[PDB]
Amino acid sequence: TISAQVIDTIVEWIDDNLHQPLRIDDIARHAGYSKWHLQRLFLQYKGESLGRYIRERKLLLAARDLRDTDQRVYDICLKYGFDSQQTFTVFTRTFNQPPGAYRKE
DNA sequence: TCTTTCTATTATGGTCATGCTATGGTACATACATTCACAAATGTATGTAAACGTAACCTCTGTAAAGTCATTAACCTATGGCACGAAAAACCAA
Repeated sequence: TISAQVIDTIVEWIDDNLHQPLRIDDIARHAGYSKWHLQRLFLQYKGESLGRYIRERKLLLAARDLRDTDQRVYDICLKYGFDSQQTFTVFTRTFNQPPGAYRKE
């Protein structure tokens, strides 16, 4: 029990939520835990900054949609959180693996 | 040895219930005691005082437990400072 069961709710919010980005103000509210209700968790349970963990989660989620043989490549990053194609093109810094070649795999 | 013509007790119901009640007389004289009904006195009786004790009973000071508020410092919004991870510019390979 950390901050009255915030771990059991963060995962549910990440699962249920739409492609809306996750920031301090966005998740600070209906979360039931403010900035410090999340800082301790991100420091202890995860040990990684939000901008990298969210990007990794989006990449792991899109790894299946890229294999689902979808022709609308521009909408793949949009349906998962990346509001722009250039920002998602994160993939170069993470995998150094072609968008298209991976999409071909 | 046996069936008719006489001499005497049982029997047939109560339910719905009725008024107004007696009917003739036929001797006294002594007698002695049981019983009812009142005088008057006893005896236990009832109702009026007076003494002790606690049914107590409020009053007040001390012991005790319960709400609250002096400390003091634990954490917690702030402030400043330094990594950190994203986003765009740049340049190289094909």
